[PDB]
Amino acid sequence: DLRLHLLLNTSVTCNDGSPAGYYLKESRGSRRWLLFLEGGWYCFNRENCDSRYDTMRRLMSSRDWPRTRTGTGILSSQPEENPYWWNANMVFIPYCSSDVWSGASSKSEKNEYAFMGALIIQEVVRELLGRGLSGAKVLLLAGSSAGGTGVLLNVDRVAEQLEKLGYPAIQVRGLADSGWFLDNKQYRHTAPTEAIRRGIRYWNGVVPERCRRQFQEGEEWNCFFGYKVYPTLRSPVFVVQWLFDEAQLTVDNVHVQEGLRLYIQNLGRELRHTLKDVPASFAPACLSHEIIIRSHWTDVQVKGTSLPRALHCWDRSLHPLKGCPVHLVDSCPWPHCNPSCPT
Ligand SMILES: C#CCOc1ccccc1CCCCCC(=O)O
Ligand SMILES: *[C@@H]1O[C@H](CO)[C@@H](O)[C@H](O)[C@H]1NC(C)=O
Repeated sequence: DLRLHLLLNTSVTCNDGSPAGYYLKESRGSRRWLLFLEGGWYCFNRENCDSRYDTMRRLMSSRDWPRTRTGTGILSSQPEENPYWWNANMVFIPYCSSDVWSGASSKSEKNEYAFMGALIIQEVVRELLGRGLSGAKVLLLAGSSAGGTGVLLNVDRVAEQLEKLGYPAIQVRGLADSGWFLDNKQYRHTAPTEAIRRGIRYWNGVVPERCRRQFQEGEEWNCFFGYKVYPTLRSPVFVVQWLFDEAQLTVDNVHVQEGLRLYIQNLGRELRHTLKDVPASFAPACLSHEIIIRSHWTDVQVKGTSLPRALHCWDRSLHPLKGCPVHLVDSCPWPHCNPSCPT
């Protein structure tokens, strides 16, 4: 079990002003630290944040959080469930800022909600250093769905924070799961680009510095899309992305005749193309959503290699490897053409 710690700096808050926090399970002797960012969509104005507060309140407040959480998948300490990092120090950072981990805005008389995701990560890292993180050799910042996009938005800031704090030996890396989206045409029209554009203004959202300087003022929404922000990043980032992500299909209004068949096949081809120059990636041809904290995340394979093995091969590459690949992207063009896809 991972044990809850609310942030000692109580000015770093969830949406409703309650303290943010993290769940921790230490592993003495291990110098690996895994900080996992939870996902869960987002909200982009007062009205729809109010709706989220009614029925998704745990994603906006810590007042009802449980004292413990079971580590599952890559957060599991059992080697059978987690062949990759079962002996690592485990951190689960709840997503209670509804801002894709980009905000740096306090609740005040002008703001009904605080959007502090980017500051929450920084404060967790800061407080963890006093609990053993100072002795780390590797800090893997991982995350799923909105948490996976959050990895892309925050990994370089974490590396910069530790550098300026005097810990240049800690290697910061990223693992972005199901957070790699396309700003594509909808299958049936009425969208992420505008909701994200409105979100950033609403959250005072921040994006990585090099990407911000490329796209410049008003266009920072571009940096929420993996294939645009990833080439600007200096930290190593491993990208896990279903070719037919359910969240991608949802926003594309896809729920089979030729038009939809072509739309789906093109979506997979486009995703494949964006990963062509991502050297550490795992991208199966499945219709699914999230993987790395699922208990059976060991089951899926691309070209015969599981995701836990691909991540271990990535670790070895950061010391091509014979029989230890790190770039694993399915080429078949339809969901479940890969036989190991989840049922
Ligand atoms: C296309 C699309 C989805 O829109 C986004 C685009 C770019 C970055 C982030 C998002 C939202 C991520 C939500 C994922 C679902 C979840 O968090 O469970
Ligand atoms: C608490 O967090 C805020 C927001 O990041 C920061 O400005 C302030 O310096 C922090 N205070 C302490 C004592 O860490």
